[PDB]
Amino acid sequence: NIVTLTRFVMEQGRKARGTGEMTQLLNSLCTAVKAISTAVRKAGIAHLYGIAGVKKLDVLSNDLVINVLKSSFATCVLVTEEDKNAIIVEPEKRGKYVVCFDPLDGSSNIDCLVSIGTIFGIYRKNSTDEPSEKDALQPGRNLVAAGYALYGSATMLVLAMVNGVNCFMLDPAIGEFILVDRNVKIKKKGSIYSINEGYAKEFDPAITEYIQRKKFPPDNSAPYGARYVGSMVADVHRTLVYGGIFMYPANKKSPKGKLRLLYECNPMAYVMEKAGGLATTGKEAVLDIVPTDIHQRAPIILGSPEDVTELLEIYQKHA
Amino acid sequence: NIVTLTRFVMEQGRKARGTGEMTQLLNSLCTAVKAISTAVRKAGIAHLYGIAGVKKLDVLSNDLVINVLKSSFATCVLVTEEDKNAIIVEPEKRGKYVVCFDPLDGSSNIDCLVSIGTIFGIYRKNSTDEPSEKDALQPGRNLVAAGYALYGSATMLVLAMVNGVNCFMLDPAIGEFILVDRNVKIKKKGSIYSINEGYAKEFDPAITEYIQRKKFPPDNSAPYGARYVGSMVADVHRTLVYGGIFMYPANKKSPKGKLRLLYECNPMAYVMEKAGGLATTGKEAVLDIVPTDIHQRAPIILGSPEDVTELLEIYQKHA
Amino acid sequence: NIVTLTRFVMEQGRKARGTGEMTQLLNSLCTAVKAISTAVRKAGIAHLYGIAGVKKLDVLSNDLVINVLKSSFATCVLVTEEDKNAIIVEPEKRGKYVVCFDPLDGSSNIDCLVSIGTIFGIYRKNSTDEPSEKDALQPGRNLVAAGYALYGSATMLVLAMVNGVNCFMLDPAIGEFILVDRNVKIKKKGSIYSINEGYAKEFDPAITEYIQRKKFPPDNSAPYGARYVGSMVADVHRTLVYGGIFMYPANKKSPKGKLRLLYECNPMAYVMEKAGGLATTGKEAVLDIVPTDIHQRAPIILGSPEDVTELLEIYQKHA
Amino acid sequence: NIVTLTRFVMEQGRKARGTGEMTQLLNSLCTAVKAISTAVRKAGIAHLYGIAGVKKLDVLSNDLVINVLKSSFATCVLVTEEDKNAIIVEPEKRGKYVVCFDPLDGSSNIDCLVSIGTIFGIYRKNSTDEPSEKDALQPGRNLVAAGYALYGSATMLVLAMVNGVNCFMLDPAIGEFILVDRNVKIKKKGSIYSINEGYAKEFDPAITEYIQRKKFPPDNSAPYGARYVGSMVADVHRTLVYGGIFMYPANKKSPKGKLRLLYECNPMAYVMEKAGGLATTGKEAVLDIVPTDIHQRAPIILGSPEDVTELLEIYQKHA
Ligand SMILES: CCOc1cc2ncnc(Nc3cccc(-c4csc(CO)n4)c3)c2cc1OCC
Ligand SMILES: CCOc1cc2ncnc(Nc3cccc(-c4csc(CO)n4)c3)c2cc1OCC
Ligand SMILES: CCOc1cc2ncnc(Nc3cccc(-c4csc(CO)n4)c3)c2cc1OCC
Ligand SMILES: CCOc1cc2ncnc(Nc3cccc(-c4csc(CO)n4)c3)c2cc1OCC
Ligand SMILES: Nc1ncnc2c1ncn2[C@@H]1O[C@H](COP(=O)(O)O)[C@@H](O)[C@H]1O
Ligand SMILES: Nc1ncnc2c1ncn2[C@@H]1O[C@H](COP(=O)(O)O)[C@@H](O)[C@H]1O
Ligand SMILES: Nc1ncnc2c1ncn2[C@@H]1O[C@H](COP(=O)(O)O)[C@@H](O)[C@H]1O
Ligand SMILES: Nc1ncnc2c1ncn2[C@@H]1O[C@H](COP(=O)(O)O)[C@@H](O)[C@H]1O
Ligand SMILES: O=P(O)(O)OC[C@H]1O[C@](O)(CO)[C@@H](O)[C@@H]1O
Ligand SMILES: O=P(O)(O)OC[C@H]1O[C@](O)(CO)[C@@H](O)[C@@H]1O
Ligand SMILES: O=P(O)(O)OC[C@H]1O[C@](O)(CO)[C@@H](O)[C@@H]1O
Ligand SMILES: O=P(O)(O)OC[C@H]1O[C@](O)(CO)[C@@H](O)[C@@H]1O
Ligand SMILES: [Mn+2]
Ligand SMILES: [Mn+2]
Ligand SMILES: [Mn+2]
Ligand SMILES: [Mn+2]
Repeated sequence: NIVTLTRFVMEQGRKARGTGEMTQLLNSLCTAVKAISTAVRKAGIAHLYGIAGVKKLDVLSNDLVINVLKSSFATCVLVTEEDKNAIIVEPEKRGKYVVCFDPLDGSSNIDCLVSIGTIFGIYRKNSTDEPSEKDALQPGRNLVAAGYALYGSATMLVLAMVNGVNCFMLDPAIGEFILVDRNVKIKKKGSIYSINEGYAKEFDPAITEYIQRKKFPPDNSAPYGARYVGSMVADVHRTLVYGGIFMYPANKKSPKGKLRLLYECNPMAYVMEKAGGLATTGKEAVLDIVPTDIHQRAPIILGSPEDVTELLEIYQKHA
Repeated sequence: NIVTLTRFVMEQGRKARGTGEMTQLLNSLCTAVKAISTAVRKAGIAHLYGIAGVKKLDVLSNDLVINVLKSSFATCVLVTEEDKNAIIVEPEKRGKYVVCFDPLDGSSNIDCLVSIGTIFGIYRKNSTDEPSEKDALQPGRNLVAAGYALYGSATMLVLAMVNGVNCFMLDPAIGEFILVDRNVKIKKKGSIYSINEGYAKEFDPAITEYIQRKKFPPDNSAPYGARYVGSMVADVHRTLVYGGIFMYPANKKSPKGKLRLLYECNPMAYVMEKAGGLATTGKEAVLDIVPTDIHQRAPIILGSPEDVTELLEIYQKHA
Repeated sequence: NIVTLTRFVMEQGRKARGTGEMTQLLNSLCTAVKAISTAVRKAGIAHLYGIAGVKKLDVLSNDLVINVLKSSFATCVLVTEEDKNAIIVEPEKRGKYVVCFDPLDGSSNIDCLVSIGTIFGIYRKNSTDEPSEKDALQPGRNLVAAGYALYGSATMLVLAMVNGVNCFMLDPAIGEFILVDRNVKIKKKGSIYSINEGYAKEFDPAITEYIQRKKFPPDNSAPYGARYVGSMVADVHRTLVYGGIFMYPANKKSPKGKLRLLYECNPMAYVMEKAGGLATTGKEAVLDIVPTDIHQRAPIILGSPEDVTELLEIYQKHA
Repeated sequence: NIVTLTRFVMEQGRKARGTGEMTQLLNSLCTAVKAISTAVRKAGIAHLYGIAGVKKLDVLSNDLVINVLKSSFATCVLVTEEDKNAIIVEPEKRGKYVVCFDPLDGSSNIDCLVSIGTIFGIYRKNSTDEPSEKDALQPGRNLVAAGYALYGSATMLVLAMVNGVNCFMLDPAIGEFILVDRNVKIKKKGSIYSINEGYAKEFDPAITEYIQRKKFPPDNSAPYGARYVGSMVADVHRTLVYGGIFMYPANKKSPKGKLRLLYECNPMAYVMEKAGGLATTGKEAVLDIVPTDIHQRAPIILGSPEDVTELLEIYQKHA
């Protein structure tokens, strides 16, 4: 098209007078995403089933991300959903960026072929001391870039930076992401709510009340439709493009929520705020949480500002 | 691999002593599904965005299916979700099969990139008179073959015939569907329920009671998880592979349900029963309904037999 | 398109009242050619160079062909350029066909990326005794089908059978070979000659005289252009589509020529004669040679009939 | 792999302290090459043959190159084999580079599917006046970068810059060119000669003598093999990787040779000299010719230094 992601990032880098390190990191991430997307779509699966006479997909996707990021020479600390500790990049390959990611979000949808994706959040190292896990413990408000690749009906890379959110469709015939939605903004009010209602017995009173309103509107408006793919990248992408609200609040399993702060909640909250939406725990903005553990969890409610504000008012009412 | 769908259908045709007409119909459908899959995944999208200086996807998918089926020389009547009247195949291209299909199920999810699919049902012409719409008005029990292609994280073709259900993964590197799950059988009891709960105000008492039991099990077992992608092919495929129950019952917009009998409900009911599951409207088996309109709708409840039976027992209790 | 190779072979099998065994053999060969093509074009090469942290191409191609042919259940004896002995198919996988092939012709051009291909010849088993090498020792005149797949700028499968030659272009986006040139016939006279002139010191007097006439036409016409890719499949395909003559005559390293009779010369001679061309050793028709060794060589001159006849007349003049 | 072309060029740009303009130009060219390669391999050809119910390849390839180069914002003048005049880029899209290219070299091999390719040469604008055709008239010695993409058995991008030549294989599964041959150097002496011998009656005495030596070596060494694909990119690539010599000297058609100086001869001479080889007209170095017309032709002899020197000595002998 007129605009490839490669051209977009290179132009954004030149406008920012970057040294080329962040541009290289973003180019490396795009490469990883294409390698993951091809594996996810099962190109070459015949070679595993004996056509000429292994690693799980999530593990392979982690290896792709890690390898491609270390070889960018732009990173110093990596936090992955798959690794118990932060990965400290070798001194020879060290750059200034800290990346938190989930290489293959929705991995429990993997076997039923439901949409899955990769989520990432990028920070600039904060201190001058040896890179360590604490470099990945900055609040989401410090993000320099975040987004996700969705391996859905087609593969799309959504990238959010200071000035906004842009969506790029992967054209797998030529391995280019094409800019198709510019400076995306979410609708102020949607008509879809997204939550796993199987935890109904464990929900707090405010979530319980809010769902009841979506089904039985007190002003007699049309009830909201319900959608829950069960893969955060897919439900979040729908929320972004169509509007509405996505909820993964606390319950019994965890009064801290299920989703991970560093590489699930923070990245999606950043994309949402850059698109004009909101992302809250129900009590505080996700992006201002000060993380204390790289695998910390957090409740998250995100989406159209009027819908998220309505839920916030209910929590306030109950407080 | 060892088994391509081309080899599988050819061997099944030889074992049945077919003349080759149904084999050719099935080979043509496979070809159409690969062309659809490539368009769905947006291979070549850069050519629509000016890389070198239109039809919607559902329309394109329909043209692919119709053209490829007509050119098989195996059909006489086609019913498509997209066309108001049954298509009567020209005399020169006429064979004995009647095909009912939705070329791109889940079209409302197209723009948010969630999984979408193609659903098909194949019948043998019943009468000796000129082919007409009435040849597509057979109960699903008369199906000779049905299934779907899901364009999800990967593309899979699920084919059900008299002796059972088989799953073939499309390897897009060579354009072959590889047999990956043989003689599939659904779990007797699942732990996921799938329904759009935004219609809660319009549900009948039996659905209402059932959903409440999934959330607050009277036996104190763990509540079922909820999933609702909102694309029938995706929810039904997850139901088949992981077990559980999928529901699209009657509501206010339709006391006859929303999903179409000939090319949504019948094909999915046939796959389910061949896999050892159940498919009911809540009062009668979907496959035994004798349709009177090619675009008739029907309520549908399908999935693991213990789950569907529990819901049928509630209906019976209320009656 | 209107005609896929899958549809073409299935229709040809139905018209011949075949049992489906040769149709299945041809479908399996198509599958093998797509797997080879994808490997030749290096799809997935990044996985050999550490993107996420072996067999030569000719060997891989051979394994693909052998595995796919054995699993067709249509063959009993395979002769490959790569194996010293004929392969005798296990009794359980045995059918009636004998296949001679070069899985990756032009292997010397592999490293410089010039066009390479797969050549095949198919015979019906002749006798009632245990299949053995002798079943592959039939003159090319007994071929039931032959052709090649060229991995050139695009991949094309050329198939010759009793009634003629057809060309099918592989569309790698959907893995279908599309009929693009029907009932192909070679030009009666070309204007290109193809031979390795580095053996000029070893050529017989008739080849020497002929080449001199192409360069200095005694009738003062324009000299023929010269082309010699050095991969038989590529030179022969150009000969078929544009006309002219291809020569690999006897030399010093071999007074019997270099090219192999069973899986290079016979298949190409059969395609040529079905397209209205000629294929001679300079003294007798290639197709009428009764081989005595599966790896026997033969001199070969093939192409437009007026050109080949002019060269045969020189041989006769000298005799 | 470890090294993609995108990473390679970005690192080379940062080492050179470029502003990012040349990096962007090279990234744009890679994008064009992938779009051309997919069209050349005929992905999507089924859509031209009626699968769901035009521009020639050379024209399409020209449109891709021009469009992608103008949108790089890095060029001011473009010279293409397909356009009679130089293209002056619009002031808004103007950068400092001058690009000469043949978008699809070997287009007479197109219909027989022989290897074809794209050749390019990049110059930095020389003067401060309005960009015009004269900006493309610098001797090849001023090139900042040159190379070619070969659409052969696999697609390879060969890029030559001040410090040497590197070869990158296109992995079409992910649209990345992977570095596979680093700092390539041609053999000092080869054993292959490449020339169209159909012009034997029109060759000068030195070429005539040289060919006779390759066939009948006066010191009784083994004669050289002969190869002539008839596509300059293919014959040149073979010469680079295997060694030997490639000749397209003057004759009757033109005592100035056939190949074009600006976008055939200069680029290939630059690649050859950067790889340790030679490229001469027989009388002067190609790279030092001062061009007087954008479509000027020039004789060219190129390849292994010992072989090219031997031919130069023969020309000198004859002078
Ligand atoms: C989830 C992990 O997925 C894979 C792991 C593999 N590990 C190891 N090897 C793999 N592939 C493989 C194995 C043997 C040969 C080839 C092969 C040979 S030629 C060729 C053409 O690209 N591919 C590929 C894998 C493929 C995977 O996914 C296919 C969709
Ligand atoms: C939703 C319908 O989608 C398409 C419709 C098209 N109609 C018309 N033309 C299309 N593509 C197009 C247009 C111009 C040139 C080419 C082209 C030239 S060379 C090439 C290589 O495959 N493709 C393709 C379409 C592509 C579509 O989807 C691509 C992802
Ligand atoms: C010349 C033989 O070529 C190959 C041999 C291979 N053997 C073994 N493995 C191969 N590939 C490979 C290895 C590890 C992982 C994967 C892989 C993982 S996910 C994926 C997606 O297709 N591919 C593939 C091979 C690839 C070849 O060619 C690729 C162009
Ligand atoms: C040599 C020119 O090549 C092409 C020109 C085209 N011009 C115009 N349109 C083209 N393609 C086309 C036309 C209609 C529909 C589509 C299409 C619809 S959906 C889809 C999936 O990518 N592609 C593509 C062309 C394709 C070409 O090459 C195919 C290998
Ligand atoms: N490609 C890019 N896109 C957006 N911002 C960038 C880019 N490159 C650099 N920047 C900005 O400039 C900073 C420093 O760049 P760098 O010198 O490459 O680390 C970044 O951390 C961003 O704030
Ligand atoms: N490929 C096939 N797979 C399964 N059943 C087949 C196949 N081909 C034919 N049959 C059975 O044989 C009947 C008639 O085949 P046909 O002569 O092709 O119409 C079918 O309608 C099926 O009952
Ligand atoms: N697909 C086909 N195309 C052309 N001829 C065929 C085909 N199938 C069968 N035949 C002819 O029928 C004979 C026997 O077929 P079969 O019973 O499959 O072995 C062949 O050996 C050919 O002569
Ligand atoms: N990617 C690159 N690779 C090699 N050299 C480069 C690159 N970018 C810039 N240069 C060198 O630096 C010069 C100026 O770059 P630029 O400012 O982008 O025009 C070039 O003309 C080359 O000499
Ligand atoms: O099954 P549950 O509890 O609804 O959890 C689903 C969530 O878990 C995850 O799979 C974990 O990341 C998310 O993608 C998704 O939103
Ligand atoms: O939006 P609703 O009413 O839940 O309907 C969704 C259903 O409609 C369809 O999109 C139309 O067939 C189905 O794929 C899906 O099951
Ligand atoms: O190098 P030579 O002797 O010209 O032989 C080339 C021939 O050898 C082969 O590579 C081997 O079969 C053929 O494809 C080709 O025609
Ligand atoms: O047919 P001839 O005169 O040998 O010309 C072939 C040459 O012409 C071209 O096709 C023109 O670029 C070159 O690729 C090739 O080297
Ligand atoms: Mn995960
Ligand atoms: Mn549908
Ligand atoms: Mn061969
Ligand atoms: Mn040209």
